[PDB]
Amino acid sequence: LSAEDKAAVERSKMIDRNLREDGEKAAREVKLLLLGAGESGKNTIVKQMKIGIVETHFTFKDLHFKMFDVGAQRSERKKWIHCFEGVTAIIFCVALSDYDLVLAEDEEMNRMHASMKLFDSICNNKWFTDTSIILFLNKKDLFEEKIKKSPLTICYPEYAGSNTYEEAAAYIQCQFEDLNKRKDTKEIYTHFTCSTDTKNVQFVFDAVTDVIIKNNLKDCGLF
Amino acid sequence: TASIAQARKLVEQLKMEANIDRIKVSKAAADLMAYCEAHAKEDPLLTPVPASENPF
Amino acid sequence: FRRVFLGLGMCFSYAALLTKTNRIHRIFEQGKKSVTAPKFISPASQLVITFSLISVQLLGVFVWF
Amino acid sequence: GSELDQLRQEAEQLKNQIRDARKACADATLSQITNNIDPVGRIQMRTRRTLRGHLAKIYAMHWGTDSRLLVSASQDGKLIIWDSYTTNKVHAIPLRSSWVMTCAYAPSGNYVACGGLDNICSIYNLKTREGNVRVSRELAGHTGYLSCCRFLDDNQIVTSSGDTTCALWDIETGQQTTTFTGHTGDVMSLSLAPDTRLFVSGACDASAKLWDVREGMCRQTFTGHESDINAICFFPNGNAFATGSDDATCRLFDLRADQELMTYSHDNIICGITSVSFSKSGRLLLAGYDDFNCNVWDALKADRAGVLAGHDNRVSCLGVTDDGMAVATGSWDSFLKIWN
Repeated sequence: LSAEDKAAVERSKMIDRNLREDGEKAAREVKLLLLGAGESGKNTIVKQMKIGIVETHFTFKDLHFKMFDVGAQRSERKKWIHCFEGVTAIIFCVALSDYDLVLAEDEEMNRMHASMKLFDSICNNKWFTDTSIILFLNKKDLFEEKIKKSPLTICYPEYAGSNTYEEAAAYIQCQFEDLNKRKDTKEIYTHFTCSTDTKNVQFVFDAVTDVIIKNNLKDCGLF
Repeated sequence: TASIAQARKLVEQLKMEANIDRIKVSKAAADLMAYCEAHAKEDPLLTPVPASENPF
Repeated sequence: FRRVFLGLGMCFSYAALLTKTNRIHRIFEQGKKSVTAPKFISPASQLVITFSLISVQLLGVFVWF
Repeated sequence: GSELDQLRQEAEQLKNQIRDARKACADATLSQITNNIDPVGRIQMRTRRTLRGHLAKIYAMHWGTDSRLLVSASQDGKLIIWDSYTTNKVHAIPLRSSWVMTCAYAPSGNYVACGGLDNICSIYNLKTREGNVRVSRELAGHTGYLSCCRFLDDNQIVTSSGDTTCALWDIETGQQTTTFTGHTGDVMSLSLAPDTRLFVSGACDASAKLWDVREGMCRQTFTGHESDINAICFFPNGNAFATGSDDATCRLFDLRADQELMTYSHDNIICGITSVSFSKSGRLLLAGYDDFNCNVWDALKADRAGVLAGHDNRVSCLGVTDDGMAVATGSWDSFLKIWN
């Protein structure tokens, strides 16, 4: 082996060392996929987490998150959805103050029905069979102020319940957690977000920590 | 307005497509069935190469 | 047989207990700090650790003999 | 209203003229002419090199002109240049996006391009006086994810996007000289002609199109599939190309008789095709599938000629090299394998 070849092997070993260090660094970060409707309050939640694709790094209690967002990607989701098979969790927003509205100029489509359809598609996808979901049900104050004048019968014909923030919110929540047909592999963490909530980072921290511990226990065959 | 413009654009595109000089399929098949015979001996994926050259 | 087997059962039981409790502690402690699973949490590695701790007593008994 | 119907009716009339003119050209089938041809023997290739170092899914690769140097793009945020002869690593380039889908190696060898899920095609300079690989230009203008890019020269590039359009760029000024429109569905791949005069593209509308590099016009459109087209490549002559789809089939199209010639299919495969490349003679057609395998077909007879099985996940990219020696596969299992 010539001296030049020895120099080449030296350089290759340096490159391998650098790549190993970078991979070990990248393996310890939480990767989140932020999904939701355009007007579902994604921007406010993004703002209160951090104190084509848009990336937002943020740290909480000595742990790191990257939090990818794909809202501005108007194309077929089946083509690029498999790029997110190995993410830690999926965050999904609903915007409860949408049960008496219409979208996409269809003029016969409840916004919340479209949200349920999207949730059903994402939850029962082939690439996401063991990925937990954090469901934020936000704009609850508008729901509280609105529920008096308009009942839930516009969005749900069968309600058999009272018009109060105590029972309608729970009714909407039990609708979304009943579309999950994989109850023995994943779970849904539901939280009610609002303006100046300031307590959503900790909820995400708790959910992701539980997810990590459960994954590690399942790998050991200990769960 | 946009729909009629799209329709006219498709009409022009189809009329440009439908005026090609198309040869019959036997000629194309013979033309491509003869390329391999001309370049068979220089392709080592189907004919193995002796271990002398074999960069790998 | 008396010399070898007198303290072997207690060693077995308590080495196994120590290894399993350590596994649970490490999992639930590093679960709050990194995504990556802690190293050596698997039946093979745990058995290796347990039988190394037993091998200590076995070698001591050998020196005694 | 009425003239909308008139335009539609003219459209079906033009389609009918196209189809019966096509049927007036089919003397026989490729199987009829190639009925009596010396069968290709069984190909038994074995892996010779194994390139390790990537830590995530690999999404694209491209061979160099010299047939030694290689480029690989992974979702780990890395673009790696390999010396295949010695397995050595020549350059490691960090990526700003890490959501790459495509990469390319320039004919001159001084430039490398990459792109994906950022609507930007990035160009890197390999030969610099400072001794490091730097960004030369960031091409922007697409409104959808990049799917494939190819170099024409040092100063000309072509890109395809998920916004259903293609583009030609001059790199000194970084502007779109020509835009190619059509393809009502998402574009997935493109292939350049050997004379760099035309190029073909495949889309999610289950159709392919042939474009002229100058004049920005579409000349021929080809149909025949039941689902999305994922890969495309030219036959070495330059008078035909091949496409692979999600309907678990491959097909071959000629240009002078603008219709389908042959379809490669079986009953044991139900998964789609991710990549397609030709050999130097054109007698062999290589295709990577979703069942972790690579299948080698005989183009003139359409029979299974070989299977390559050494991968633990989906095979995503192929390359055949300019002098015909080695084939390279890149897969989701983070490894590149070279076969001969």
